Amino acid sequence: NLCPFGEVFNATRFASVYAWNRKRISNCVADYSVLYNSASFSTFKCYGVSPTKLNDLCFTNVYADSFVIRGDEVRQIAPGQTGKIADYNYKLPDDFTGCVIAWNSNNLDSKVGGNYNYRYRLFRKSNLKPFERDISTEIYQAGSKPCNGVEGFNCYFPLQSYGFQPTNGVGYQPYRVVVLSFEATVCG
Amino acid sequence: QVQLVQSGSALKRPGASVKLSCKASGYTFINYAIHWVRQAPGQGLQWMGWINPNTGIPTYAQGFTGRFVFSLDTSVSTAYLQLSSLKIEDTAVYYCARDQDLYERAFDIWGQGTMVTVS
Amino acid sequence: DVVLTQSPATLSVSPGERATLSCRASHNVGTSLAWYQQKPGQAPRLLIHGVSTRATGVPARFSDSGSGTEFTLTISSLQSEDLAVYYCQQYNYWPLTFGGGTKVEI
Ligand SMILES: *[C@@H]1O[C@H](CO)[C@@H](O[C@@H]2O[C@H](CO)[C@@H](O[C@@H]3O[C@H](CO)[C@@H](O)[C@H](O)[C@@H]3O)[C@H](O)[C@H]2NC(C)=O)[C@H](O)[C@H]1NC(C)=O
Repeated sequence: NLCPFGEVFNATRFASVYAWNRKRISNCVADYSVLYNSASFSTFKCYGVSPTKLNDLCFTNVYADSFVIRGDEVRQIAPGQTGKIADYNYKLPDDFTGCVIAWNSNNLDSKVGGNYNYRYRLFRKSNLKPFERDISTEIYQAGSKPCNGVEGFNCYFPLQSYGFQPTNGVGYQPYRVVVLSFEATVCG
Repeated sequence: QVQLVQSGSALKRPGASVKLSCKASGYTFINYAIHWVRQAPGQGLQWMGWINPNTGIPTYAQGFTGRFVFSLDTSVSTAYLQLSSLKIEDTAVYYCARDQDLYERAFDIWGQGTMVTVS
Repeated sequence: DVVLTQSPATLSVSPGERATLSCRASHNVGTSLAWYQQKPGQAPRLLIHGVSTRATGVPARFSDSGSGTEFTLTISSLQSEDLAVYYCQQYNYWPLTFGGGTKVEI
């Protein structure tokens, strides 16, 4: 009973970072050495567990969270970081076990003219709690007289669309991030 | 008319190489990806892989690694395929296909197929 | 890979009755499954992209249904020009995987 890591890492359409996907991985046998010895991922930094001993442990529940961010923003997918992704889209706790997989996907998510399919939350009243998502689309501050459901001057739409083009430099190129989160049902 | 025009047939010896072109006319070539599908005679369709026109990176399936190499020329708007080191069990029809969308990979416009007969 | 199984391998229906072509997927491919039509000798021809969208130039008798791991292609009234081998293709997961095909016969 292999764990379905092949339908988290192979999916054609990943989700946006504001509505990041989440998959329960449970009651299966997980092979993590085939992900370490893959030579495809730019980032496989692991926190709270070492990746070479990952194939021996047993976990209770395993979450696989998948989203697409910018290339200059994979440093914000880390415990205790600050940015516009870790504040408003996807916050990881400080006591975080499990780990983060990122690889370059300019081959898959870049369209000539602008791939405005992935959106990141830009404006939200407070910072996010860890492992919390905010899929609601409501207008920002209204420091003056209220927006009344209408955009414009001094009333801002929260969601900003990523623009991915194949001519962008490495840092504006889209990256596909998978965040494994561990604790027994999932063994090696 | 939107089209994908392929080359003619082939008759090669085992160990030889054949160069199949797939020329795209009627649409902007860089905007849409090109997928290669192989169909053996009396057998189902079997995906080989794809190549990106605006990035140039080829991707291969599980079995079509090594001998099969994709390439393209952007200016004349065509895509190629190297069948290096032909073996006897490569007698098949080789299609090139066009992608409907970036995330809707349904092959809306196909080629005509090049019957690569090897013996 | 996502093994897509089509049952039956061939089906025989009279010219005018409903023909249902099942394509069962190994994993949940969502609603991302295309249906092709390879008439004998010609290139395959796309019929339905995902369960709503039909192609350009396709007759309106072809209808898709199902989502997840169970997909049926339903031809309403069979003509004499719809005798081909119908392949289902998932595109939810890389690599893109085809089915075995279903030889429709009168
Ligand atoms: C997601 O993508 C990966 C990589 O393309 C897929 O991994 C591949 O999985 C297949 C079957 O699970 C492996 O085939 C096996 O190969 C061994 C050794 O050749 C053979 O003994 C078996 O009988 C079987 O044919 C394949 O090697 C493997 N490739 C890699 C690079 O790991 C995975 O299946 C994909 N998942 C989904 C859901 O599409």
